[PDB]
Amino acid sequence: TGLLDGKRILVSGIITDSSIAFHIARVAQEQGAQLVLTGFDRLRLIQRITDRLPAKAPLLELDVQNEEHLASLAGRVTEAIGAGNKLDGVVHSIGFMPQTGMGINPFFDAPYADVSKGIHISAYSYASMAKALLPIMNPGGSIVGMDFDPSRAMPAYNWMTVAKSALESVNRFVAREAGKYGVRSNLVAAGPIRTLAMSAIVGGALGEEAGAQIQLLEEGWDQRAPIGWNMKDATPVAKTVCALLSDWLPATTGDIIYADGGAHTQLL
Amino acid sequence: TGLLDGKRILVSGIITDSSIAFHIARVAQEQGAQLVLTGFDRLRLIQRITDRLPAKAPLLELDVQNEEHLASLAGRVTEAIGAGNKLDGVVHSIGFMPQTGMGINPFFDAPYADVSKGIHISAYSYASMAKALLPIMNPGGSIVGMDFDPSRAMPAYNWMTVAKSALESVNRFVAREAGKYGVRSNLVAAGPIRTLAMSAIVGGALGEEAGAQIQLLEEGWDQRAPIGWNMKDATPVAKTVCALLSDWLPATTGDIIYADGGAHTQLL
Amino acid sequence: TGLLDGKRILVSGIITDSSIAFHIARVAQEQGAQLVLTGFDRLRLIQRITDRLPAKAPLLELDVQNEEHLASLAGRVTEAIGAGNKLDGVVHSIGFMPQTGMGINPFFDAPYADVSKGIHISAYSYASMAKALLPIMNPGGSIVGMDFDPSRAMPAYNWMTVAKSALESVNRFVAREAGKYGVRSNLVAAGPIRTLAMSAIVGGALGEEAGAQIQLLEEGWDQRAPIGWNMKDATPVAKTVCALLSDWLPATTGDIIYADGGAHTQLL
Amino acid sequence: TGLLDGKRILVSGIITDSSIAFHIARVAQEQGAQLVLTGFDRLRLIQRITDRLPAKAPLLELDVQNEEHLASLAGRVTEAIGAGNKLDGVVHSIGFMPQTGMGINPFFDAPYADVSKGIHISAYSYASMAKALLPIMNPGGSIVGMDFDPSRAMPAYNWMTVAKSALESVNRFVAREAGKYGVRSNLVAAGPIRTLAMSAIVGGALGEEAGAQIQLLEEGWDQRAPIGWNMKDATPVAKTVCALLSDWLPATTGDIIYADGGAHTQLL
Ligand SMILES: NC(=O)c1ccc[n+]([C@@H]2O[C@H](COP(=O)([O-])OP(=O)(O)OC[C@H]3O[C@@H](n4cnc5c(N)ncnc54)[C@H](O)[C@@H]3O)[C@@H](O)[C@H]2O)c1
Ligand SMILES: NC(=O)c1ccc[n+]([C@@H]2O[C@H](COP(=O)([O-])OP(=O)(O)OC[C@H]3O[C@@H](n4cnc5c(N)ncnc54)[C@H](O)[C@@H]3O)[C@@H](O)[C@H]2O)c1
Ligand SMILES: NC(=O)c1ccc[n+]([C@@H]2O[C@H](COP(=O)([O-])OP(=O)(O)OC[C@H]3O[C@@H](n4cnc5c(N)ncnc54)[C@H](O)[C@@H]3O)[C@@H](O)[C@H]2O)c1
Ligand SMILES: NC(=O)c1ccc[n+]([C@@H]2O[C@H](COP(=O)([O-])OP(=O)(O)OC[C@H]3O[C@@H](n4cnc5c(N)ncnc54)[C@H](O)[C@@H]3O)[C@@H](O)[C@H]2O)c1
Ligand SMILES: Oc1cc(CCc2ccccc2)ccc1Oc1ccc(Cl)cc1Cl
Ligand SMILES: Oc1cc(CCc2ccccc2)ccc1Oc1ccc(Cl)cc1Cl
Ligand SMILES: Oc1cc(CCc2ccccc2)ccc1Oc1ccc(Cl)cc1Cl
Ligand SMILES: Oc1cc(CCc2ccccc2)ccc1Oc1ccc(Cl)cc1Cl
Repeated sequence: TGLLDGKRILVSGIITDSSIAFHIARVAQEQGAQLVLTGFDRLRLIQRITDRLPAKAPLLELDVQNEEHLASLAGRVTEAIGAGNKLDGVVHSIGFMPQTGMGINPFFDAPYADVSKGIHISAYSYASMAKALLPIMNPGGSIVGMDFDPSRAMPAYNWMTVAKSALESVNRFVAREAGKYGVRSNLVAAGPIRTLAMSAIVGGALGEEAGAQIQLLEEGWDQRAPIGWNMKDATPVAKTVCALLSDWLPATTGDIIYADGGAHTQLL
Repeated sequence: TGLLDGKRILVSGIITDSSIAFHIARVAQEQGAQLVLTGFDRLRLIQRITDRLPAKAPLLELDVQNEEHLASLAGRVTEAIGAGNKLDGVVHSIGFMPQTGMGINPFFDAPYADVSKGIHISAYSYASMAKALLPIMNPGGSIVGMDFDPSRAMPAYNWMTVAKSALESVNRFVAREAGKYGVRSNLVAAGPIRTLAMSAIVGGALGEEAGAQIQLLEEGWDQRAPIGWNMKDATPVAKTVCALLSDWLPATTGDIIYADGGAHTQLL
Repeated sequence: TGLLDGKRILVSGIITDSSIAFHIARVAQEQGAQLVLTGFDRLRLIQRITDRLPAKAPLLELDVQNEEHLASLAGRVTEAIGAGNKLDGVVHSIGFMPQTGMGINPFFDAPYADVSKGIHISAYSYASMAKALLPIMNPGGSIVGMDFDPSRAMPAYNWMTVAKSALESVNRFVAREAGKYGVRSNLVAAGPIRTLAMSAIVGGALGEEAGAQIQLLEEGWDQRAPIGWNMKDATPVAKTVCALLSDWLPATTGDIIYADGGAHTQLL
Repeated sequence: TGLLDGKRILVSGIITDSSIAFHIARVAQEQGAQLVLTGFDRLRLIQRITDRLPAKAPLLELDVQNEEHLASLAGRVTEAIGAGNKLDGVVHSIGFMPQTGMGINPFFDAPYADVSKGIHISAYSYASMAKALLPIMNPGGSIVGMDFDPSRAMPAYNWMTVAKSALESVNRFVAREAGKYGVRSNLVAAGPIRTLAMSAIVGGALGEEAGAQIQLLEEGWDQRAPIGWNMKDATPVAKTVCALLSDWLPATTGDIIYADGGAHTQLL
């Protein structure tokens, strides 16, 4: 077997060993994939964690907010996999919001300067990444970002909701350019996963109206999800991501696949 | 490899060699699957066509409108794969509408007796099939019906649109019962495929406001679909179906996957 | 003032004094409207209740399941408002499901014969009514059915969910024919109202997993609804219906307006 | 009559005599409303145009991008309508995008600095405006922004699509705070209107793949809209806005009303 068998996917956004990107990559390799990898500020950290995957694989420094890594990235990657070689898949799995736009901080008190920031990171960078990586992808390719149903408002998620909505729209336009290169572009709207990022929020709000309202929300997934949802286990979202990087969903783009155990399709 | 490797899926709804069910099954076997198969009125016909797949495989007589085939079907199937054996996947891919509810016949002139009929067939039978087949499916299973975005009205499709809307809703409830058995239930909303059924409509309307309005509609997919759509080629929808019968979308149910090349996500 | 000022709307589906149709009609008249009215089996009953509105107004016998009332209805109505006169609005607000397709009865055990029945009533009859009433409506008209978001599955509602999904689709096609006559056609997706019908379900299920699961559901609206929801008070849904029968939403059709206090737009 | 009868709505975003805000205000006054009004850079211009409405009414200077007009606005407005007085409605109808994020300029070449800009204006400012205006609104109030279905990607609209998606999400959260004050918050998703802004795009792209692709798009509305769409006539969108500022849609918030003649509900 080998779903991603001798395919070449740069997975981005790893920063610990239950980061979503991570279990994507793990499952990716269990699966013949052959990965490049990007990381943010503390490379050495990421670097340390990456060292834990089945097989070894290159890591390059990507601060989505500055165009020299943007401008160089396809050079570097082709360096990483050898000139006369092309990307088969790309995994966007970054995302970020100033503490002031989330959890308990009131919605109206987040200042555009910080909103601008996490949009920049969570939404726009899906496009910048696609701009730079597409010139080196093969026909039949696949780009995949990570999504959280921004479709209906909920507590705490606040402005990130707003930036995931932007995301969904950007993904749509990305799929128009992706089309020219023969390339698919989609998001996976994951149910909640226990993650560095998940606990930045769940932590940075603790004892207010929050270690609660969001608590309900949480149990709200497993209750609603006909086949259940286990926030502890990332692999189902990673398999879902793999499915889109594969060739087995050839006819789908500009689109969102919901890996949340059916929750979003259920009212209770 | 072998995406459906030694899995056991009853595929229903085959009636020619570019029926959707067919290319599902083909790709299914190319893929270790091991199929039972059901057919409607002219079994001998279907029987004749089936004979053209990679590997041999059992066919049983299923008129979704009568409960003795419903009542017997799990017996028969377990006969077909051997007592102490269970279904891994089920493919609903039947659907039907009295000529009077479609193409050029005015919308208001279709009588409930005929509407009742094709709903019965197109929508409800997704449930009856799930009722009878679930008691013999394994944890980790997957049911998959076939869908055509009924989300927004269009010309000709008329009442079938209405029955696909019912379908989407039924699929949702099916996924609640499926959940108890560890089972996934989803639809693939295909873009248009050139099919016996497609030409029953496109034929039964020809030269009126129709060999046209629906003509536009048709080219409306390839125009809109960022990675294009080729109505001649069923396999992408079959691969998509396979992906859902696989284990690679573990965390998705009560849901619709759009195999239409991105069209539904695009306005033009 | 007089939002529906000297307009002529046949409101159907009244059967008590907190039926939805009722408060539509009340508010309709408070509002210059001038109503015809239809009723189902016990006319004398409805007849008794109707007698409680601001102004007097004609009532005709409409069993949506038989075409002689269908075939005669525009005659009768024009009789009711005087030849050389035309309908300005129509309010469909009927709907019905055999006890066996709802509350606690398992989903898989409802037989198509009963499903067929309540679809027939809940969904198709929106079309039959539009067929017969449109030939006598004025340009600028407005048809309005009643809807309950069938968009996402929930407990108890079972097959009615399925028939509201059909409804939404039918409304879409109705708006295509409505268009020819200058006529708008839309639904109002109400939040839950305490009603004869609401208690047929809530009653016919009482003490099982139901006086509960649906109980949650209920409080689920007021919790989710940013401006709150009071299941005791029909008038907000009636005002919403009036707004669509008015001229103040001129540019909207094939569409659903959510009168549920924002609930459907909120996750919690 | 007088739908907005002795109500007090600040309408923003006027800049000519077929600006959307304008016909909102016109219809608003035809309707007893009593308006304050805000304008952007050339006040004198707006000032000149405003002078053309039925009744006279105050205008204040609002550059949504600087918090001294934000910080002062409720002072000024209460000055404008007299201390011990409160807003009944608010109309957000601003929106803006750097030429580089739209029409023919490729999607990937728009730089975050300009995206940030028009989001800031088109989306975020719905919140800042709600922050400052809500402390002076009455229970029963109504805020209304302007929307263009960002739901599905299309040509030219490019990043504005992205900012309308943000908008929809922000509106959802706004309706949560609005709820506390008894206040409704919604958008009207208009079909296309011939407007200063519409021609900034249609003009700034002319003879490329655009005076065309967008041309189709345009005729795409009237074709699809069962009751038709006339891009020349703003009033139907203004009436729709009025309906939401009224009291006749009491039970709807966090929501979008489509004034596009049914187009969005139709495929063709
Ligand atoms: N965990 C969940 O329940 C959940 C659910 C749905 C979607 N998501 C999304 O999945 C994605 C991954 O998040 P996660 O849960 O794995 O969080 P995580 O903390 O594991 O990952 C966040 C990643 O974003 C990177 N990042 C932040 N700013 C960056 C920048 N300037 N440039 C490059 N990288 C940057 C971080 O370094 C880190 O690798 C995000 O888009 C998130 O919104 C998470
Ligand atoms: N071809 C397309 O573009 C298209 C697009 C989306 C969805 N679909 C859906 O896919 C499914 C398959 O259709 P297709 O295009 O392959 O058509 P097809 O003619 O190939 O298949 C129709 C099948 O339904 C069966 N059938 C009819 N009545 C039956 C009954 N009473 N009991 C059991 N089987 C019965 C027929 O015998 C036949 O096998 C249908 O649900 C259709 O609505 C088709
Ligand atoms: N109450 C709610 O929370 C709720 C919410 C959303 C939508 N609805 C919908 O509103 C509509 C009205 O229901 P309601 O709550 O006022 O219930 P109700 O009991 O007040 O009204 C039901 C009406 O349907 C009529 N009816 C049944 N079969 C008929 C037939 N064969 N021909 C003609 N009329 C027939 C009944 O006689 C009765 O007047 C229904 O479509 C229902 O689905 C109700
Ligand atoms: N015309 C259409 O077909 C269409 C369709 C749907 C939605 N809309 C939306 O309707 C709204 C109004 O646009 P329109 O067609 O009337 O365009 P318009 O040119 O008439 O209005 C644009 C307004 O935005 C104001 N504006 C720009 N930057 C501002 C800022 N910094 N602060 C305050 N005001 C600022 C302008 O001064 C002007 O009054 C926009 O949100 C637009 O996106 C337009
Ligand atoms: O988009 C995300 C979504 C979740 C789960 C969403 C959630 C579910 C239930 C309650 C609260 C939040 C966690 C982390 C996510 O990513 C974030 C959040 C905040 C920051 Cl600063 C960065 C990233 Cl990646
Ligand atoms: O659901 C279907 C959908 C299509 C393609 C839909 C379509 C696309 C473009 C123009 C017209 C129809 C073809 C066949 C379909 O199935 C049918 C249609 C009619 C009948 Cl009688 C039976 C079946 Cl299975
Ligand atoms: O469509 C409806 C919707 C409701 C409220 C929906 C609901 C909300 C919360 C819990 C359960 C049901 C009540 C009645 C409705 O109409 C019905 C239901 C059953 C029958 Cl037999 C007839 C009618 Cl009109
Ligand atoms: O959101 C809008 C939407 C339209 C109509 C949308 C459209 C329809 C058909 C073809 C192209 C664009 C016009 C103007 C709109 O507002 C804009 C656009 C650009 C700028 Cl710079 C400012 C504003 Cl308010």
